[PDB]
Amino acid sequence: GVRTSPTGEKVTHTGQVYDDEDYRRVRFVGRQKEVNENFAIDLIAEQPVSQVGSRVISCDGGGGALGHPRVYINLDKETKTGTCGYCGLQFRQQH
Amino acid sequence: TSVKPIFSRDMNEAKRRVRELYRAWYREVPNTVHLFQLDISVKQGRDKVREMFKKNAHVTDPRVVDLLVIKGKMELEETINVWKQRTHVMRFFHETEAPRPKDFLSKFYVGHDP
Amino acid sequence: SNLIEVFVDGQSVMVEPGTTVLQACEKVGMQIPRFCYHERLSVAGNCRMCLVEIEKAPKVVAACAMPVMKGWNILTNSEKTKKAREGVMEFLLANHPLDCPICDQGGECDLQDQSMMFGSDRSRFLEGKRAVEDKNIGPLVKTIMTRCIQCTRCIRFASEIAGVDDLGTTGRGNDMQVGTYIEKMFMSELSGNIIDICPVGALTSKPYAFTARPWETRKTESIDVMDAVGSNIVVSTRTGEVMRILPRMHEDINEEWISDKTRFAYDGLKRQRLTEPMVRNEKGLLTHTTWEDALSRVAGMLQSCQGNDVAAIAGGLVDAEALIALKDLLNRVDSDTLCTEEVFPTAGAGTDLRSNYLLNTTIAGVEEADVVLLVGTNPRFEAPLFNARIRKSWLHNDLKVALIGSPVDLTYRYDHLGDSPKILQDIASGSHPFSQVLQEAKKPMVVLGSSALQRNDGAAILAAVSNIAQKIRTSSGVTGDWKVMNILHRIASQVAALDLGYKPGVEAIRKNPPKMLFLLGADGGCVTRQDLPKDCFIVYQGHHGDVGAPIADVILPGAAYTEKSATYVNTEGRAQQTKVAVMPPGLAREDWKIIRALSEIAGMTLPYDTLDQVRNRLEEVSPNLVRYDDVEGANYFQQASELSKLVNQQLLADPLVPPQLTIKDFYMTDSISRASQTMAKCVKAVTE
Amino acid sequence: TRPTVRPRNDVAHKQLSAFGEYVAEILPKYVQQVQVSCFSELEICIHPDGVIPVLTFLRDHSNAQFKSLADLTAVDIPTRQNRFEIVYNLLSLRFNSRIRVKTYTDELTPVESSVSVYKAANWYEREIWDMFGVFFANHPDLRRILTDYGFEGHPFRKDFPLSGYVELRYDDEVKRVVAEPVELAQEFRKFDLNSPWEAFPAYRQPPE
Amino acid sequence: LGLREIRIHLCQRSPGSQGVRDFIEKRYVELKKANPDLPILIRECSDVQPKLWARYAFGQEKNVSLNNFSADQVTRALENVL
Amino acid sequence: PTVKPPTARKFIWTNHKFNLSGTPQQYVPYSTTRKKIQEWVPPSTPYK
Amino acid sequence: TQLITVDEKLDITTLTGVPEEHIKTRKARIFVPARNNMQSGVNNTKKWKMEFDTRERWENPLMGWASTADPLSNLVLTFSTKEDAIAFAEKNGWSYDVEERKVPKPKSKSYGANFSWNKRTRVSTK
Ligand code: SF4
Ligand code: SF4
Ligand code: FES
Ligand SMILES: [Zn+2]
Repeated sequence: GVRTSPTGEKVTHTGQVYDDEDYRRVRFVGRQKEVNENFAIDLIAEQPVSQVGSRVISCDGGGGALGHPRVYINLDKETKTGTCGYCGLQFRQQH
Repeated sequence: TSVKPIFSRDMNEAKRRVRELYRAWYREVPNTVHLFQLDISVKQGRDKVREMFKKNAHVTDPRVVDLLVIKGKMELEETINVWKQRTHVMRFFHETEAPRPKDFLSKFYVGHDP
Repeated sequence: SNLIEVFVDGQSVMVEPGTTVLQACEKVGMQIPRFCYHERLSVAGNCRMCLVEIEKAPKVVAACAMPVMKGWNILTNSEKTKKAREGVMEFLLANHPLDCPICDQGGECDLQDQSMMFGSDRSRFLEGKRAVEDKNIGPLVKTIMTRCIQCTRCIRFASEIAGVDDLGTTGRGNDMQVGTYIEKMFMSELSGNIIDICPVGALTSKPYAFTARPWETRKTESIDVMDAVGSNIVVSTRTGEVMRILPRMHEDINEEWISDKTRFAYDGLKRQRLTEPMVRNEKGLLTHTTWEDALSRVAGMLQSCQGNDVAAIAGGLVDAEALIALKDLLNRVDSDTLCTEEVFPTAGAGTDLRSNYLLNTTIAGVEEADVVLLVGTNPRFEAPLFNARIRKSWLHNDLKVALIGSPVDLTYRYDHLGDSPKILQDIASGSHPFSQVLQEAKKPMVVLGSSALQRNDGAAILAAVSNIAQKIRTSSGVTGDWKVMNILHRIASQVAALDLGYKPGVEAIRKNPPKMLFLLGADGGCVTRQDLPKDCFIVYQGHHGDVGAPIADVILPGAAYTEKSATYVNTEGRAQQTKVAVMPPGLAREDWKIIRALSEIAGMTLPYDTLDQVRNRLEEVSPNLVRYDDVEGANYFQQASELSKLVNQQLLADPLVPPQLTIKDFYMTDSISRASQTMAKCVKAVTE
Repeated sequence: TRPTVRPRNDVAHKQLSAFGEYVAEILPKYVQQVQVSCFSELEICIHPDGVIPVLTFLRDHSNAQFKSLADLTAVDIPTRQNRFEIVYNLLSLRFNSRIRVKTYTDELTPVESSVSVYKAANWYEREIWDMFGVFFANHPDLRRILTDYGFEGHPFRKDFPLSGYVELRYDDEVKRVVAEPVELAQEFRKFDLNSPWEAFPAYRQPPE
Repeated sequence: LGLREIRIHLCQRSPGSQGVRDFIEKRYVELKKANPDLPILIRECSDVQPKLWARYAFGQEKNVSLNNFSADQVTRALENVL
Repeated sequence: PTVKPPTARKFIWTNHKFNLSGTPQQYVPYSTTRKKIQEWVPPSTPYK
Repeated sequence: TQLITVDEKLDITTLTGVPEEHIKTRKARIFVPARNNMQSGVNNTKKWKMEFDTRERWENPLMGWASTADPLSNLVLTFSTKEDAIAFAEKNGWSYDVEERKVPKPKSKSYGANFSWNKRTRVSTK
């Protein structure tokens, strides 16, 4: 789930890759530029957006006191999804 | 506005103590270059000694001159013993340039120091 | 003699009658904690934090809006005062979400500080915690209304300073949404100021939003640029670099406010900058080199060139130091055709004679004024804090503000008198129902905009307005001494250039074509290469060049305003100095340092080495440019108006208009605002 | 109040108050302040002349033994004409009480070398001479303790910054360790943590 | 060559400054009427010695005083400069 | 861990590459940040 | 013992040990720290902070950091009065700039005039 630079190496999840007129590419010579090849942007889209049958709902993140604190988010956007800033995952409503 | 002086009343005893300290440092150097096995002739060492004396040559408060006498006498004790090793006596010199000049033009090509 | 004793904790102190309890406690040093009080707005009482147990009464009363009766005794550290504060603080923290990690005011909250220093240590209210869905107010201000404590401070600020009236309370009970009902993009001036009004993390900056947290930065003195008034600005800096700016307070000018362009300008200040000194090349191209090649080429051409063939257009945001260095250099070669950016006319001796090229009154001094006429300008879009000052006077006491020159969007019912210089000579004659208001009112002020002076009607309108000034000054007995007349400006570096006694405008180049010229920030359509001989040799010295950099012959990467200890003058003659915050990226030396190195490399010298010697020469040339944060108005209006009678010009019949009229022209036509993307975002948001 | 708060003992408060009032009324020549804290440890604030008579009086006299001497630190305070503070600390073997003898001093005028009456102050005087610059008059041996020899600058001052002015490194050109002016590897962010809103109302000093 | 700049530096309470005030209320309009090319300029800040400077001839800033002078003496000295 | 081996997480490596110092395959540090100040590009289009 | 003492200036820059460039080049600034406007509290006022001008802070190219050759860059000295501030800055040697203190000017605000009758002061919302 990574891209690859036109220089011929792996870019990160941040577009921080080098130009042709640098030297930190040549201090990358011989030893492998490590990159976590499992990103975080695309793992959101593989999650099912839950459709909770209430109005204003809660979020903890899989476990009491193991995760992020209680955030109660609103679902009044009739076509947009309410997004937890901690979880990063979406919700809907179905009366 | 009453201040207890350290050693001297007026600048006379201050001048006397500082020229006494300079006499001691003059007769103290070749013992150091014979003992610590330095790498510098006697002339250059005596010239930087008189340079360091001439650097602070414009201070007229007798308390400050007495306190610099105490500083120089402490360093003279700790160099006439074998405590301060080769590193500190070479550290008094500046051969590890730092050739940073005092022009305007060369200070302009290596900037941010007006 | 009109003083009432209050016993703050037994300590007696005298208080002017009618003022609040809270100002008495701030007089003795106490801070009763407050959330809906502010020292610039009207005093609502909606936050309940300001409570205090006044003795001999069973009921705790407020102190935000309490009038002072005779001989109080105020207990700020009693038992039920602390119990009331702990109770109210426990009430506030119920329907407020857990966002203190991700909230953009971790170091600069108010609930956090007052909850530590006055609140409880345990909570309650196991269920509940309602949530309000956010809005989309604008691309400048990020908005999460869940953290809104409904304190009614953005509303009072909008309705009493912005004058826009696009914010409101909606609903009852817990359900009181503070916001805008019609999904309208709230766009006005001073909307950047609302993110410091909001005491909780509910109205934050959109482009800044998640880039720092206010304990890591360090705060640094600086001066506002691109506005003629100069609010005092504090840069929160980080990483040998920036983070953001904030307004800090001068009492007289620009009290606790700032302009949106200043508050959101720094993205363009670090976007397309210049790090290389650049010389043209044999294909016709522009490459870069070291300083020796560039300064050697400029020094060789300068030693070859003398006569009246050397010009220096210095506009944009230049320094007192760079202009002093350039004037000394250009005297030292032979002679000059210095020019500035905006063409100021000189027919009644306007370069000298301190009156006719600064703001003769004080910006704070306009509150005691009574009748203000306003000849062509647009104060909402030209130094908006001046317009906020005029609205402050219009809201506190009575005024009479009339406008001659444009039907525009001013917020406070100007009296439109028409747009032609025939109206101006007609009020010079005095055939109005408004000349009577002028010459038989008490304290008159005439504000001339500098943007209506670039046209060919310059010296005539200036002389006629000065004749109005002489008329109402020598008549009606006012005061003495106090001033009807003043002009304003748009760019502070032009004010410093006029203070140093320069030739204003490119009229000297149009009368005399040069062969070598120094462009110190040529912003707009001053000169081209078609209007100039073909061996041009421009030396453009600046930062993020987008005009002049296409017209480049030698580029010298000058520093920016946050990057040097400059010396600027506002539009009223007060000299304010910038301070060192961020060292410039790349090679990028300071401007007067580059000029003195140029005079070193060329076969000459300059008799100074340090910036303190530069400021010594600055006090030599002009005396009030080192007396920091000081004002002294001019005099000799009789001599000015009698010298305004030599060149007898005409007054054209065309209607005038300021180009600074709407949102797109407030945001485009300056360098730092042009170089950004936040300005482009809000431009396309307002046009679309 | 009754849990979670350390109580105070007003018996010892009254006793130390009466004792400090006694000492202050029987040595009028050098006493300015005898202040008692909430936690009942005495502080006696003294002009820098009677150091030797006050210490000889407080070693003996059999109404207060105080044979035990502890630390001496002269904590550096700007916005005072006489800056530094010599803090003697005295402990009685018979009585279980602690008195902090704070005499003030300036940058240059010496206090009178308490090593003659308390033998435990020898390295204390030598160390505070190295770290501050408080000279001691008619002291046997004044050298540098807890610094390098060639170093100078009296580093526990407030004018001396956190990072020093020197930075050692070995090099092979001159085959030894040399000092260069300091080059950090990270900025040492000194954060802004002084929050407003007056957490202690009982310590509001009277303003101007 | 000729002149380029003439500068006047003043204050509020001095007999020479009062004499230059007398000169500048009486005899400036005919002077500026006479020489339309010389920007002779006036400066008052808060307090400074009332100095009269002339910047001309390729970087010559010649200096004279106007302290404790009478207005006729100011006019005579300025014509000696000009 | 024959009693409860796994976890219900789909990111754990199938290799468990051990301490790899003194190899051609180890770690080097660098700046995980994009462009700082974005230097200016001269125009390729000429004049004169 | 009440000796000869003269009443003069001080020259402690010879004894503080810091070299000449950091003595005479950098210029101090004595200022009252302004109120951080996103909060509203003047407890952080009432002191005179002495700081120095900032200097170069480049990028250490191995980690993306901010190194500097500036020992004096990270000082602040909290003072009680401007007089002892200037006395200290002239005692210890280096050149300096002193600003003055700015206070909130006392206004006269009143809810009853915020609900006026024939004036233009009117809250229009409450
Ligand atoms: S405004 Fe922000 S920092 Fe303050 S209590 Fe609310 S969430 Fe926390
Ligand atoms: S948005 Fe902010 S300023 Fe407006 S009422 Fe809510 S908390 Fe107050
Ligand atoms: S200040 Fe908010 S209630 Fe008085
Ligand atoms: Zn969540």
